[PDB]
Amino acid sequence: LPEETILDKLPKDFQERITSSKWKDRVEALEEFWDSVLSQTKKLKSTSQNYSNLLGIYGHIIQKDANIQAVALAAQSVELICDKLKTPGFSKDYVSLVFTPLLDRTKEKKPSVIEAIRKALLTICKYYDPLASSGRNEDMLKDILEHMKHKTPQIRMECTQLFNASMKEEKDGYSTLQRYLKDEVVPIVIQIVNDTQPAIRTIGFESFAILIKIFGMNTFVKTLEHLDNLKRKKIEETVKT
Amino acid sequence: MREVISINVGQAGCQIGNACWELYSLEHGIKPDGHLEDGLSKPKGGEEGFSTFFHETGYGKFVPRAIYVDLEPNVIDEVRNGPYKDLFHPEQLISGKEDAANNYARGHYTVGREILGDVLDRIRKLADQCDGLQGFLFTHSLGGGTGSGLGSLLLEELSAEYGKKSKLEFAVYPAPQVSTSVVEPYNTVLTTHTTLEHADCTFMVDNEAIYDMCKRNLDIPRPSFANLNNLIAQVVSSVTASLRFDGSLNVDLNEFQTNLVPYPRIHFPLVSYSPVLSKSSVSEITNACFEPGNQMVKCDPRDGKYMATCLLYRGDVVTRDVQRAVEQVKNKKTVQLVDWCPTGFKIGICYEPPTATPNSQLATVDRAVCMLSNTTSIAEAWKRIDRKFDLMYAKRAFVHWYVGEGMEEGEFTEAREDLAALERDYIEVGA
Amino acid sequence: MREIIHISTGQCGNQIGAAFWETICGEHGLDFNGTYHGHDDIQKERLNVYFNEASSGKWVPRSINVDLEPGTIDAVRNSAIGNLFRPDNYIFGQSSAGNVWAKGHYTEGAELVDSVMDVIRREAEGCDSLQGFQITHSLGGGTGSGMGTLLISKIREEFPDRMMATFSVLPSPKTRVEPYNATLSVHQLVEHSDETFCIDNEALYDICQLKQPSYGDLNNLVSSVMSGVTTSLRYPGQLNSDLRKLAVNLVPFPRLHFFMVGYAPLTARSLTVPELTQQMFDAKNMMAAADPRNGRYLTVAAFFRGKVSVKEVEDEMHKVQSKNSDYFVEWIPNNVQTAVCSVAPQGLDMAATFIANSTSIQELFKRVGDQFSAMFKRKAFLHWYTSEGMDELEFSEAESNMNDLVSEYQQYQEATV
Ligand SMILES: Nc1nc2c(ncn2[C@@H]2O[C@H](COP(=O)(O)OP(=O)(O)OP(=O)(O)O)[C@@H](O)[C@H]2O)c(=O)[nH]1
Ligand SMILES: Nc1nc2c(ncn2[C@@H]2O[C@H](COP(=O)(O)OP(=O)(O)OP(=O)(O)O)[C@@H](O)[C@H]2O)c(=O)[nH]1
Ligand SMILES: [Mg+2]
Ligand SMILES: [Mg+2]
Repeated sequence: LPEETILDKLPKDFQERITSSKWKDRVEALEEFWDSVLSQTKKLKSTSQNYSNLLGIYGHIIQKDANIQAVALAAQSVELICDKLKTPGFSKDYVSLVFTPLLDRTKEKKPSVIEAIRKALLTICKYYDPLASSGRNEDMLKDILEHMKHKTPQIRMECTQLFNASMKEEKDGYSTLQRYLKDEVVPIVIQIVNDTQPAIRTIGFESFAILIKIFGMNTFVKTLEHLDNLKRKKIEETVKT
Repeated sequence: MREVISINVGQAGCQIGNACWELYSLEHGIKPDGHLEDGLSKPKGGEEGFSTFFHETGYGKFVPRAIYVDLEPNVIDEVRNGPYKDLFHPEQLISGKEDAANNYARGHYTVGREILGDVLDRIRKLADQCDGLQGFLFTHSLGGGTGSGLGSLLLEELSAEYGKKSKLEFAVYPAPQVSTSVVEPYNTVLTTHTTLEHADCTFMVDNEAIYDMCKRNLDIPRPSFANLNNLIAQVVSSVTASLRFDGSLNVDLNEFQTNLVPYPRIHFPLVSYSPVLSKSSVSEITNACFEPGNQMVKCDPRDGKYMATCLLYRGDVVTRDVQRAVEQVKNKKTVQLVDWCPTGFKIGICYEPPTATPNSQLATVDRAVCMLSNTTSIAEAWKRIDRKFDLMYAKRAFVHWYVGEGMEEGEFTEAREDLAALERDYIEVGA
Repeated sequence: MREIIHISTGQCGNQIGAAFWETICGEHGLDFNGTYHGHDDIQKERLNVYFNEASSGKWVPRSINVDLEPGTIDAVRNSAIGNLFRPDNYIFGQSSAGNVWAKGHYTEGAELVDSVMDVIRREAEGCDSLQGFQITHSLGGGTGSGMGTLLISKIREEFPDRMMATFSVLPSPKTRVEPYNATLSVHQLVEHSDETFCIDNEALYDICQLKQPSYGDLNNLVSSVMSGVTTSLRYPGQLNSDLRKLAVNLVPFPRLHFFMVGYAPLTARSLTVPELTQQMFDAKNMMAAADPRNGRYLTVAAFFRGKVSVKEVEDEMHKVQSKNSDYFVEWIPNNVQTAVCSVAPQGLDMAATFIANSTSIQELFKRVGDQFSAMFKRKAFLHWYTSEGMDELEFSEAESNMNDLVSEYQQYQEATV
């Protein structure tokens, strides 16, 4: 599988266009570069190729742009670059450029836009496990957890679901998860389980059910007894699933 | 002295509280200042049972042992600005910023849970000023959001922090003539469930009964809450009279339990009061307690069976006339008394005359009586609210408001199954 | 203090909003300079719900006027009511939504949202205890519909537990893309609105046609309603004092929160309570092209104003409920909440406002769905929408969603036991 370059294939006016006040310039600029290049890419070259600017641009669009179409495009491109560059190519320097913007823009509801954001988030987390036993990606873990306390209920849902995915897909130990457990994870999980909206309480039930499946039904017994009898029974029921 | 702390929750509890403490203050010769009326030296009640409800500061002022709690400042601001603004210490009146919006869930799980810290604190502060705290009087509505949600929440905590202390509940049962919400049957069933184990004695007050009493007896074509509360305060005053003055029965919050409840769950006495007359004899008022139009709950006392009874007389009363009146009820036979009740009716007299406030429509009477009877006919109150509950819940109407406020939908079922059990337990114990 | 933040979006929303503010100004005894000249205390009590006390003693509306085009906002500027409006509460772009939902929701409107959001954030900071928002707009246009529903969603993201009331004007067959804009907005309202007052522009026209009316004549009618609708919110008080208490009482199910509204008296000598009541429930007095008799009342919030006895009103409302018992569902005890307020409108003795959650409102949606499907099957005008960032499945979503709404309203129409 040959490796390609993409930085020498940008539109010569990309910088002026992408930074244009006209939405159409930004959308066309992204869509063009995607169709003519990123879409037809199978492998990338990390050698003597710096993606910082490009990813920084994307990351900026994802976080602050109002046109959700351009947001969906940037997230799709970031996901393309990351999956086709893999590791150690896509460095933590690149992760820090696009991870927080994506976590911030999980507020979106539009199916195609949030799907792009989820894919990007899952692809980066795939190559960088937030719960790594090395404890190298704890910064991302703090990021997810801090977002699971966000004022916006949509972000709490999307990030807690992302957190659950990290727990489920973890297959290399749970040492990083144990440290943040009683002092960070459980206090946040309890807030989710006790949320006003039932759609969010359900996600909480799943989280506690997973924590129970891992660390055992016993180690939380003092915590569970404080919940509502029905919230406790819900988790008890979810654990079976 | 054996102090009694009076807690009021929600608009109904607080407005009834205003009518009660206005009357209490008059019956003990205390002005809205907290000071004694001109030329009194000491308040009328004590030295005896006056200290039970009031606190003597030391500089000539008397303060009600009361706590007002609401999740909106509106009702309590009327107290803070009214003529009785100085009666209660400002710390005794607690208000939030946003109410429970006719929703038991945000009174129990959401907003009512924000103020809970403050309330329990003031209660502890008031309880620490007591040489021998006797218990609590809990006054609230079961139809509101704060009365129901924060109320039951408060009873739950009170049972925890004060396990050895008794709690008498005054619950305002909802009526359609003066309803403020469509989901009142939901709140009522939920409150009954979560307070069925955190109350030693519960005195139900059907607003439909009080409304009809004001309409029939006092001849008011459309009674306001003020009319209702004036009558209610007259009843509550009569009940607490033995505690606040010299009585021979129910002179203790614990004697209500002892004399009325056989089993813990069966703690819902039917209250009767007589006479109820507008400004415009013992035998007669005693017989009136056993007739349909003199109860605090819409029902026919002639139906169902009596399990226990406490006739509390007030004012100009001589033991001969009451001994006659009581045996008159037994002998000619309104019994209708369960075969397993040993001693039948218990009598109590408080020679202090009953009082009516000038700013009301009630006539001052020489003597009055109040009967507290644990009868099965009160199950009608739960049956009527049960049909209301079932009709709506069969379609899960308005439930998304509760489930959307942190409550699990299962509690609707558990609460309804519990009330169905309470109904069965009542018709079953009358057997 | 339970403040409410008003938002006027679009030409319609800004002209109806203006008429509204201009109306309630008088009922609270306020000059158009903000100074209070009322002769009652009731007018001053719940005054801070809609108005902000400027240090000068004057009272300024808590209104935010938003329009992608500077046209109508400039008309409101140099108007009578334009004097007490806060200058920096005027938000406006240079472009226009061109009467297409897409330009308001994704494109040009999406670029102006953050500028208005700053102002509502500043307003919300100056609230003792903000209860919610109220929005005036047309569902037929591009700005009011598209940007309005965008603003609603973005408002809920930042204020999740604050109430969301909406005054939405539905278009009548009388500008060829209104079924598109309307259906796409209804899909947003059902998801992100707590309370929606449906003001069919056909019903307003029909009623004014009092003996062809202009938009101004329609606006007075709308303004009169909104004044009546918000009587519980602006005066103390017992029934439905909050937007929240009202929602709990009017909304049995989450996506059934679209209310019909009736008002009386209209006409062109003084009325009796029975006449005021019978006129109110009349189909000729409904502000929506739909006969309530073709459906059932799930809930009702009747508001009476002026010199009337509480008893006479309750006795009459009860009599109507008993007589017309078939037009009320039996599985909701005490559907109808009846309130009374001493403060009358101006210049009237007494008046009655009628908020209903009737199932017959399905006729409104069912009508638009037919016009929507008529165009959509031909794929008409789609270019003007998909060129902005929309997809066809978004149209099909809104269509089938509004279809489910009709099915739902119809489902409880027939509910038994
Ligand atoms: N007897 C009597 N009943 C009242 C009074 N005020 C309200 N109620 C009843 O109480 C029920 C509603 O509850 P609220 O009194 O508003 O109590 P709340 O907890 O403050 O209700 P929220 O608005 O949710 O805070 C209604 O069914 C009324 O019939 C009153 O002053 N006297
Ligand atoms: N009742 C009433 N309806 C109005 C009024 N003005 C506009 N409309 C309705 O609004 C619909 C179109 O939206 P508009 O309010 O005109 O304008 P917009 O929604 O802001 O869209 P833009 O053109 O981008 O500004 C029309 O179908 C009208 O029926 C009004 O003053 N009163
Ligand atoms: Mg209240
Ligand atoms: Mg316009």
